[PDB]
Amino acid sequence: IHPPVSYNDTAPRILFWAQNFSVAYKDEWKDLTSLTFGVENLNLTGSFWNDSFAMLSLTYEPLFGATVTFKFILASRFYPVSARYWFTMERLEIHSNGSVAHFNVSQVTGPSIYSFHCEYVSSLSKKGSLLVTNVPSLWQMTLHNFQIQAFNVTGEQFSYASDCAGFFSPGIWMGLLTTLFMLFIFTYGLHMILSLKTMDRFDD
Amino acid sequence: TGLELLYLGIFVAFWACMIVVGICYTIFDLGFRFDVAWFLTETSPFMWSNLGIGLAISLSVVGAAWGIYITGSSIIGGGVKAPRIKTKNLVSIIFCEAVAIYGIIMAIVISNMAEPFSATDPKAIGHRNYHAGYSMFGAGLTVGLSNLFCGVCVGIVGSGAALADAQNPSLFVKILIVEIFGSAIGLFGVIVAILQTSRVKMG
Amino acid sequence: NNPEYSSFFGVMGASSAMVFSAMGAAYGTAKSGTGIAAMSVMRPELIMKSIIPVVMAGIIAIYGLVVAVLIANSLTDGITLYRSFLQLGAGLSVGLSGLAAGFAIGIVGDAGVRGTAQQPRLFVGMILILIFAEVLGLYGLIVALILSTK
Amino acid sequence: NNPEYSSFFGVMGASSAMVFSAMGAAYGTAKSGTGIAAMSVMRPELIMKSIIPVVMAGIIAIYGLVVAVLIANSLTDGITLYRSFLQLGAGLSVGLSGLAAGFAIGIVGDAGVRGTAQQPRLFVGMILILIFAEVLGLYGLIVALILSTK
Amino acid sequence: NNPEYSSFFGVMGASSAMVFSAMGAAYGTAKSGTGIAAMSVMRPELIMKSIIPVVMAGIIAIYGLVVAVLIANSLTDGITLYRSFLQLGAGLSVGLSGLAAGFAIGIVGDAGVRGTAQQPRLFVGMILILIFAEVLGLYGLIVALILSTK
Amino acid sequence: NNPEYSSFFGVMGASSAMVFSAMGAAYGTAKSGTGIAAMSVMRPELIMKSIIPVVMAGIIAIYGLVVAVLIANSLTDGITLYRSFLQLGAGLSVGLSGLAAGFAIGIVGDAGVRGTAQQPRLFVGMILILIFAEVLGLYGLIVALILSTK
Amino acid sequence: NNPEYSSFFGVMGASSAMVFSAMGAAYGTAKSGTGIAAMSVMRPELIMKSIIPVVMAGIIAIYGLVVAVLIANSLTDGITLYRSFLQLGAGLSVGLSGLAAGFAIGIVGDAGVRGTAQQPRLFVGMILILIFAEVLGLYGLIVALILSTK
Amino acid sequence: NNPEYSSFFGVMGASSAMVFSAMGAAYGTAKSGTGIAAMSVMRPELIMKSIIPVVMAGIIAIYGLVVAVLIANSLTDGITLYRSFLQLGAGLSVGLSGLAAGFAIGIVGDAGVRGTAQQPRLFVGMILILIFAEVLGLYGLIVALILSTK
Amino acid sequence: NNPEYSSFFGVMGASSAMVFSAMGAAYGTAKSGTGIAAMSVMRPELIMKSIIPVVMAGIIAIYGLVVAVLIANSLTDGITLYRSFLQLGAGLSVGLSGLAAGFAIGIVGDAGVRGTAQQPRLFVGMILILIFAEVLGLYGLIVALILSTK
Amino acid sequence: NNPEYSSFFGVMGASSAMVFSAMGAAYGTAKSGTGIAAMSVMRPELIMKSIIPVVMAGIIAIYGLVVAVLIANSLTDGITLYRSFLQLGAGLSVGLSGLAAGFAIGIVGDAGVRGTAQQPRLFVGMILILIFAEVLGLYGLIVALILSTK
Amino acid sequence: NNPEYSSFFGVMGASSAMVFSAMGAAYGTAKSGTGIAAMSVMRPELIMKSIIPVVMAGIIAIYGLVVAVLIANSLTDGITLYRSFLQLGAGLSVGLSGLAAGFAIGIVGDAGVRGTAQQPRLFVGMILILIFAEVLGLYGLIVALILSTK
Amino acid sequence: SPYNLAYKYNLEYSVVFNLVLWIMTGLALAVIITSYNIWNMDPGYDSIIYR
Repeated sequence: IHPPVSYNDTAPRILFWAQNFSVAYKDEWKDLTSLTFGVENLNLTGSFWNDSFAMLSLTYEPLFGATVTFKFILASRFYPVSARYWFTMERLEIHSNGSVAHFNVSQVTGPSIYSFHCEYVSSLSKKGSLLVTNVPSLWQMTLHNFQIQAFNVTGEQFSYASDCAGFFSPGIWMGLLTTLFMLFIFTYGLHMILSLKTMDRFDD
Repeated sequence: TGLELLYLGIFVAFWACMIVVGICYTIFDLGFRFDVAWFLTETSPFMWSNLGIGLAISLSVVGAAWGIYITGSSIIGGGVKAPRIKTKNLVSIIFCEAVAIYGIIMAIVISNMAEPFSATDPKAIGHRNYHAGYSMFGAGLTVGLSNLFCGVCVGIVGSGAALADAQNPSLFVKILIVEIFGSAIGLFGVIVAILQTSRVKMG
Repeated sequence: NNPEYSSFFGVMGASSAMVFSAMGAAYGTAKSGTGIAAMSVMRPELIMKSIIPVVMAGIIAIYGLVVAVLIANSLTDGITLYRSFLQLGAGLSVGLSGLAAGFAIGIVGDAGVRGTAQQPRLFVGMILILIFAEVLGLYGLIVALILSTK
Repeated sequence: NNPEYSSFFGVMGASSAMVFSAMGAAYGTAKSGTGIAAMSVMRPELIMKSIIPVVMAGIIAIYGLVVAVLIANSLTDGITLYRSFLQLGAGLSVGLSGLAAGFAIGIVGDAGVRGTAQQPRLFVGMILILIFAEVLGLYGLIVALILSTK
Repeated sequence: NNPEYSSFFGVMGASSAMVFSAMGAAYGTAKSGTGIAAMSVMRPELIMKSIIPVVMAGIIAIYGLVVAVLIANSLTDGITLYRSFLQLGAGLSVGLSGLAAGFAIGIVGDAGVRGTAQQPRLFVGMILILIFAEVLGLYGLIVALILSTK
Repeated sequence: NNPEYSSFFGVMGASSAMVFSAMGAAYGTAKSGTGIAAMSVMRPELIMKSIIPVVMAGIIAIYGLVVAVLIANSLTDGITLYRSFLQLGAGLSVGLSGLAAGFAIGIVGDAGVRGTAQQPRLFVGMILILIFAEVLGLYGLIVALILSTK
Repeated sequence: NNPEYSSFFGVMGASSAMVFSAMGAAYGTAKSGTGIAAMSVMRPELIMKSIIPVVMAGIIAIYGLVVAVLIANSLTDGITLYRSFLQLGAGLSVGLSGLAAGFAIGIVGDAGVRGTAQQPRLFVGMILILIFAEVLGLYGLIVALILSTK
Repeated sequence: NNPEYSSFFGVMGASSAMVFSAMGAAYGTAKSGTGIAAMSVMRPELIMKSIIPVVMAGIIAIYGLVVAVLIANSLTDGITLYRSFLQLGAGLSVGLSGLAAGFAIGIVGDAGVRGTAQQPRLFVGMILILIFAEVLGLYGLIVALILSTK
Repeated sequence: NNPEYSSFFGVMGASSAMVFSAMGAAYGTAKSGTGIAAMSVMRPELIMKSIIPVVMAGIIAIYGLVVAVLIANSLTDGITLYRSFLQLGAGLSVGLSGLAAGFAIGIVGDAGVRGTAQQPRLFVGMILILIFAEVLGLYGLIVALILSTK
Repeated sequence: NNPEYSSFFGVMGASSAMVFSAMGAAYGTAKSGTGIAAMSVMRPELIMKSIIPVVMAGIIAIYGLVVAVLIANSLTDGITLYRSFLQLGAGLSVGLSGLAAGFAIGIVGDAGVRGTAQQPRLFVGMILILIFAEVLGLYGLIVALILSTK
Repeated sequence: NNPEYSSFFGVMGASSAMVFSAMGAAYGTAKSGTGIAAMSVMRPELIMKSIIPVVMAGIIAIYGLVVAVLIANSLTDGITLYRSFLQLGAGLSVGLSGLAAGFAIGIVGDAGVRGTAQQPRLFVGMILILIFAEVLGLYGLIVALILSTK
Repeated sequence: SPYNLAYKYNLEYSVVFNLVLWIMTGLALAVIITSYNIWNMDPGYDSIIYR
């Protein structure tokens, strides 16, 4: 079992884990998993945390022949609606040899007491396309069995994990409201049809 | 009996299962899920709207259709011994169709309002578009169901009037007043649906 | 600012205020007009007295309408969840209490007119018991005003 | 501090307090009024006495109103969730207990009117049985007042 | 851009238009034909006058066919949810209206054929009532053409 | 510390303790009264002895009141959740046992009165039979007290 | 790119096209065959003349078969959801329309054949009315052929 | 530490033990009461023998109580989820086994009593039949103790 | 390589191919069998002619087996979801079309056989109707063979 | 490692083994008792002989009890899900098979006694028919014993 | 490698195989047994022939037992999910097919035995029809053996 | 597990969940309704019940 990445300040404040972590540039993929998880030598230069905000900086020397850095970027906010401190990973950033690229992660969210997990966080549609891009990109990312927590951590273990979209989805709900509505009409129609009758007699 | 019991079973089972789920996600602390917020937000406002428009027509048409045959059946059945009924008592059908008219009026008015957002993020969609989709659903539902009930009532009372005429012609003119009190309910449905519609804009 | 979906409950309020009241007034009017028609064939003179249950059913449709108007002219995209729920509660309270009043108006507006066809003395009694139906619409209205204006 | 959604339950309480009481008072009225009409043809003189069940059904509508008003006047834009639940419970507990008394006054009122018509001695005993119906609404009011004020 | 699920709603629209109209027209036909069967024993000459509700029910199936074909020709892979929900709404609108219109035609036919058989004067009265039942079908068609071209 | 929803199960206990008990007592009253009314036609004298089932229906609503009050007086925002589930268990256990009692009191309180009208000697039997109905509510109360006070 | 699970809706189309058309054909056949059997005891010469409703019912099942085979030959591993929904809508449309046509065929076949037993002149009318029934299968088939080829 | 929801299933145990046993005891008493009352008129001397099925229906409620008490006395906030499911099991086991016994006892304790007045030799047979009913409650108790104590 | 749950849909297909065909054949056999039992008392000779409905109900069960076995022989752990869903569609296609066939067979075989009791000449007509019922299973089979051989 | 709730399915097995077996034995007893009661009036000589279906209803309850106890004694907090599910399957396997036997025993226990009182020779064949009912419980028990172990 | 939450489906197979077969055998037994009992009053000599449908109901229960025990012997901790679903499908397939056969046997056994009271020749037709009913259970077993060993 | 890792639900588990539920529902309803029909069907053998 791979040990998580952990960011520590007196105690662990951010915990991050995956079954795979991989990236591409110019669509050429590389595997970072064994270069990242359980690597005590992993460079975390510029990693930072606050109760409102988290920046898990990950740094690597050989990728695409150069030094490469990632920021996984998160916030905690109280919402009066629910009256909880929710959290989200709103975005990722890639800092290159001389430029920056980013992904509008969005769906990674939950209450701050729970970690989040997903089978895939990726740009690819076969893997859900959670890494939303408003511009064309030479970069790509995929996390497999992604799991994260960045607030209310306790010990070198996650708290309980909220799923991404396990039991229902938007298209499913809209589909069902339509389907159940037309199935109600079908029942009404069919009830009248099953109520059809014929005579047992005729006039003289 | 049996075909109702099969449906009743599904109906009770549905609510029983919701009670089980409601307890389950509460007691397991998973009650942060199924927050009505995401359901009422990730659903497209156009879905709510178009259901609204289609309800406004179709429920009015159902109310009117029941309206029609309920009185018509009596017009015909009394008409065998009292052929005079048909020409005058047909005004009940006209009021049942007026309930359908109230439908098509409100539906066409609602149908002018919707336009594309060019957006998919709830914040880029913004409050006006959600409020419109809901208000349009509400309006179309309001007129639709109000008319549904209105038309059935008009059909019922108009049948009564037709069978009164079959015994004495003078009864029709007197009794006919109740068809107004029926029809007014459909107009009230329209009035509310206009007001629910009155602030909407989309895109 | 307030959440985007906030206004949905208040929209369902205005609709429930009207729709359930329509169901009530329609049922009341149907049962009443049925009772009138069936009476009238025997006692043509009694219609102008016997119409009253239909008028009372219309007053339930008015109770729905008034609350629905008040909600509809109060609704906005900016509405706080609290006032949105109040509008829902009001709409259900008048709409469903109105439906209940319509059920009672319909039952008595029938049975009472049929009785009156046989025995004119019933008329005073029928009005008294019918007032104790229509007033539930007024109690629905009272709660709906109190909630929706809070 | 409190959840903005949280006034929903107290509002459903205010609604429920009226609505289920109204469904009760309506059913009780409706059943009794049918009975009165079907009795009156034989015994018109009994109307002014045999009306009582309808009046008691009216009391249930009042018990609803009391709690509905009380909850509504107790609501606030940021209400404590615990207070919102207390109000929900008050609302159901009067509302449905009033439904139960409405059923009881209905059945007893209809049957007891026919009984009185066929034996006038019943009327004095019927009142006791009707109080034993109507008090269920009052016990529901007692709890609903307790919860709302606790 | 547009979701891969997007076209599904307009598909269900085209289905519902044809299906619920076929259901309404079938019921209309079934009732009317049952009436013809009974009538023809006494009035065998009257069949080709009395068949009107049967063709009218077939025309309600055609109203759904028109909308269904129009939606079906209007579908595509890359369709916006906007056009997809317009087409869904059209489908449901004509569909449930086609049930309703076809049902009224059936019941009015089952009556009107038998009424005409005993009283020839009713024949035009039946046809007028059926024309109103067909106009309800037109309202479902008209909205559905409007939304399908929007 | 304690969960926000914790009091919800407590108050639903208190409500349930009343509501189901009122439904029980209502049914018990309604059935018995119908029988009493029917019997009194040929029995102007038995009325005062015949009311006994109705009173036994009334105490079921009071058993509900006991628990409903006990729970209500032991609610607080800070409630330990375990206390709330104890209170839920109490309120259901009296509430639904009182419902069951009310069903038995109703059927007995009809049939026993009818039998007593046919044969006065049944009275003692009906007393004993009715005790074995009303004791259900008492058993509901016993456990509901153990639970609420645990 | 296409998602996983994508063939489901399209093959539900294929199955539904066959299945619901066969159910329509079955009801059509069952009621028709009943009416034929009862008629034929009095009129054996009409046996072969009266099979036509059963033939039309078989044709409804064949319309389902046609669409079902056309979908079944066009389904592929990793198909687009667009074609899968088109195939769903096509198969639902013919299948569920075939139910409607089946009920009309069954009802008009039963009533028509037993009326024809009493009066031979009904046979012409019955067949025309059954054309107005059976054509609903063609209308469903038309929409289904259109949808499955977009 | 143990999950704080775990006491919920434990109280559902105690409640189910009581509630369902009361539902059984109610239906056993209600049917028996109808039986005894309907029977009494022809053979009034039989009441003191004929009460016995009611006593057995009472015993079913006692079996529920014994479990519901033992569960309630064993609960704690810290309760291990294992024990809580055992208690749910015990509660359903006795409670629904009591309900089953009450259905038997009701049907037997009606029909057997109505037989017994026509033929007194049946009485010993009715007792023997009822032993095989009341024992179901005992089997429920046996399992419920075996679960809740381990 | 391929996902988990792979076989589940195809397994439900195999079961469905059997079960729904067996339900169809059971209804067919049952209903027609009762008509044979009834007929045999009036017509000692016709028993061995009248079995053909029941033979064809057996054929519907065989059609179900044919597909169910073909699906079952085609299942594996690594199966593509494509064939698994096709096999579901196949098993439903034969199973429910065979249900339709067997339902029709039951009715037409009963009515035909009771008709042959009164008039033996009906047998040729019954066979033709039975062929038009049985072939619904063949159509379901055709689609199912495509949706399992593809 | 196992989930905290692992023992849930196992205890629900134990419950089901008792509950559905009790329902089985109840229905079996109820129908048998009514049968005995109805016939014993005419044929009191048969009463001791007539009990047998009730005895077999007891046997079903015992088969339930055996599995329930075997599960309950096999059940513990530390149970693996494999053994837990096996015990669920066991508990259902006997429980519903016993319910099936209880339906069977009940119907045959009524009809068999009714015939036997008119014709004493039925008593031999009746018992054989009941053996073929009771064995259903035994088959369910056989499976349940196996699944309860490994 | 293999997940847990997985042996559940094969276990549900084992249960369902027995249970639905027991239900099949139960309806088969209960219907036929009522027929035998009624028949025997006038024709006791026919009992030893007329038992056969009840014996055939045993065969369904044996088929269910065989598959259930076969699945039970095939289950293991951490079973491959593919096999778990196959065992579900087998158990449903035999069980529900045995139910279908059960109903058919019960209906044809009843009507057959009754008719045989008037017509001894019906025994031949009855055995053929019973073979055509029972073979559905055999077909269910065949596919269930295939699935249980795939 | 040593780090409290998640339950490992798949992407589109909600699709799978709904497919299993609605198909098991449609299967069960078709079985239940057909079973209820054949259970409550009338054999109409009255000519023997009278003799």
